[PDB]
Amino acid sequence: LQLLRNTRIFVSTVKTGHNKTNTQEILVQDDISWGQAAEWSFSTYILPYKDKNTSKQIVPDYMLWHALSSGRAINLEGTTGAHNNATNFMVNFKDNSYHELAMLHIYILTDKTWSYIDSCQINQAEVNVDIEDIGRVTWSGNGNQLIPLDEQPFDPDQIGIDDETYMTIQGSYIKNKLTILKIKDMDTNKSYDIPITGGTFTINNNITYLTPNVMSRVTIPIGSFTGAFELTGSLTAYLNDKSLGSMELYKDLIKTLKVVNRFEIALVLGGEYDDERPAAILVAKQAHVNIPTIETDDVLGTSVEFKAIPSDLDAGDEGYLGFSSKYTRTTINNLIVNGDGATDAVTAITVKSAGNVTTLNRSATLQMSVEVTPSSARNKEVTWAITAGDAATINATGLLRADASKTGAVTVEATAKDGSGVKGTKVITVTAGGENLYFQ
Amino acid sequence: RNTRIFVSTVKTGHNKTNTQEILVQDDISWGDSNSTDITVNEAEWSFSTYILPYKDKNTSKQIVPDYMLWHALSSGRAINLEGTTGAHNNATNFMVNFKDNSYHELAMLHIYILTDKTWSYIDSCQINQAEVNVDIEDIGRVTWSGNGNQLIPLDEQPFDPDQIGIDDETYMTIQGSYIKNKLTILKIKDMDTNKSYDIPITGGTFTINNNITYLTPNVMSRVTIPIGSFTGAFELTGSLTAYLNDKSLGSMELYKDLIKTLKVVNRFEIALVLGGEYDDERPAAILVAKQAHVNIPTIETDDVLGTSVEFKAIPSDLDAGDEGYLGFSSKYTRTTINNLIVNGDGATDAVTAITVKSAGNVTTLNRSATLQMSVEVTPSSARNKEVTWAITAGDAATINATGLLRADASKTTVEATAKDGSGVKGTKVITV
Ligand SMILES: [Cl-]
Ligand SMILES: [Cl-]
Ligand SMILES: [Cl-]
Ligand SMILES: [Cl-]
Ligand SMILES: [Cl-]
Repeated sequence: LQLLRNTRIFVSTVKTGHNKTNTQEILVQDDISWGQAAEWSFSTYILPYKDKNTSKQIVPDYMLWHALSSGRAINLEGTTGAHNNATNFMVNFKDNSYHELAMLHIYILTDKTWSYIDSCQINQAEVNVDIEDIGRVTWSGNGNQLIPLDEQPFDPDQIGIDDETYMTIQGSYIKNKLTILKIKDMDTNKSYDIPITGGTFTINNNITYLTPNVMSRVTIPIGSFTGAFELTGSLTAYLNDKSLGSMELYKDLIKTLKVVNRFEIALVLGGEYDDERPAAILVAKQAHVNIPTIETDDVLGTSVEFKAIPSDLDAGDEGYLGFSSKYTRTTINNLIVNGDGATDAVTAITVKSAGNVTTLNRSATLQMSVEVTPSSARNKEVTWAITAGDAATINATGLLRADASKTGAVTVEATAKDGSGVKGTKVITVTAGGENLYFQ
Repeated sequence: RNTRIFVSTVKTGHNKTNTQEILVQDDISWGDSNSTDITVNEAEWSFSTYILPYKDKNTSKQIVPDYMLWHALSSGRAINLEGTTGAHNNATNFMVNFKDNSYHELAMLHIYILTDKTWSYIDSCQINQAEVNVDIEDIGRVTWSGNGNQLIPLDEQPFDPDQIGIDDETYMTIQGSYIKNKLTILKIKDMDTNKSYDIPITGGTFTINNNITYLTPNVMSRVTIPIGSFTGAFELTGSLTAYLNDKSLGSMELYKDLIKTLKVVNRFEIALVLGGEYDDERPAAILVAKQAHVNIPTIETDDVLGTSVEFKAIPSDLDAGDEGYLGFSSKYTRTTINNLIVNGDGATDAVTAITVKSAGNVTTLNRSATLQMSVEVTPSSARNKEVTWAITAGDAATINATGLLRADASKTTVEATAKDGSGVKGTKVITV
């Protein structure tokens, strides 16, 4: 028996001196449970919008995203935890190696009565990717204790969401009923866009609470400790020739999965388009992906299980998130490549030769160069290789040297150094040359 | 929490006939899920259960452990499982129809709540709505929503919950009664053409809504108003997601023919079969709507994500209460599902084949001579074996209401169609 009451939830980093910097209202759904270590749970939606004061992309529950991801104090202008800019609101786990993550106090106003949960830790965020309910997040955690309050700890109307912001938030839902699991083998650069109809992904901190009231002579400086950071997903896809685009894509994906288990993935809630639209993205640069029944095409769709893995034990790079009300294919690609929608990734490389010559005599040298698109790209540097032929070699600085005796076509390849995997090529043919050579 | 919910038609004299335990899935809210509106302006409950059909030990009849909710949703009369309306059953299936729902107030229930050794009850409840889940991974979940007059705490137990409630033997039977086959089929049929299609459903819901309006209480009437609420328009609708392509239906012919029929046909006889249909006895829950409006707008456009299917069941006439009906069983087959669709009961045999006969087996009717035509209807157990008579691809023959056949003036095939509603036909070719 759950009595449904008019409830308002607020989270704070403080117990006194509450203001709009350290406290925020949380727009919880009808499913909200708490009791008594105290345990709590509630849901919200990923609702990205333009903050009026800063003009930056934000979510109305950013303090929860921060507390899930970091042990430091909030700094939206930084590069870790919850952080943002005019292109997107971001979250990363690079600053999560702490016994205790950033502490929150959950204030509950219900039927003119106040209470609060003192000293909370956000253990888990489960994100829904069901096409009919995209971006629902179920938050769960614990608190040291639930305490009734005799009066208002602060003015909820002042501290809470104002009418103007509430209306903006209500129009910020990810409404496009589509999710795409983008999967890329970084060794071959083979990519696939898998439509997702069902499932969830979970960010779990595996927190262990210490049994309180166990008398210690010297106070134990933590009330709990984080466990292994786990970023996983259990999805359902509609995988076949039609859904991927062609029978060759589908056959190539089956071939790839037989020999490749590690991929760079991106789960795009709301899909990706060339015009500015809302989306929430989860990126895992090195994920273990399992699609066992790929060759079985059935009405239940196909199971896709993933486990994001860090590069090193405590790198905190298992994955990261990006949310915006105005994402595009371009800024989603930026997020996937660089970790930020605002940081331009390389999109195209045109290889050029000195004088636009397509031939080169034996023993001569030819300087190659690149025209990298877009010019706003963060890192425009390239690596140089010969991918076809043997009549020339190339320097690390793109100086092509024709062999002194060999002849033939060579394919010069420039590859982006920024993680995009973008390549550009030029064919140069080494020619014999008119030099009057003689037998000595 | 360890909450136990019971529903009853009475406030005293509780027994196993008038009271039953309800196996609620996860809490009963009391604020919730589209309940009643309140007229003459100057409370809501909600919980979920599963459709769990099983054989009752005492009667050997098919039943569900929440039959009193199905009865209260569908009827204003007292419960009578041996009847033909509301919640009713037999050895083949548990059924629900809406033929006895033309009442201001439907059958009242009292919801008793035992939670942490503390009792309370919601006095005088109306079931406004039942929303049934057709998601392949959670088939047959029902979300019930309604209103009551007030929630009242109780100082002592109103009855012994262990005697009134579900016993260990029945509980175990119920726990093995889930519709486990992850498949749903929306069977649609154009009754004019007899063209039928089995559309696989992967998601959605159907809703049975009573549109109840509660009267604002504590309103001074000189003569007491004898109702506290009134039912509105009975609405049976669904919003589904179908897997509709060349391979899902069975062939590209079927898919192309379904697109054709939808462009010119809006009204169909539909059956939503939760759990699928097979030739061996298996559990299933079926919703039938004999006169439904069906809309699949993106049938062509959609290729492989999912196709929206919206339907609205419509009665045959005013106050008929025949918008649709339900049938549940732990042992349904395609044969007894077909009986439910045709006759409203899995136990009532529908016609499956008709062989057209003559006086003997004579085909030599040459000119202006009378010949009595007859039928051999299969199965012999069919309830209604009556047939209508017509002339299909006929040159100069005449047919009456009975089986009499004659061709006048030496001018130079006969078809029997079941009255039953099955649409089964049989023919015979005559010489002339
Ligand atoms: Cl800090
Ligand atoms: Cl972090
Ligand atoms: Cl936390
Ligand atoms: Cl040249
Ligand atoms: Cl030369």
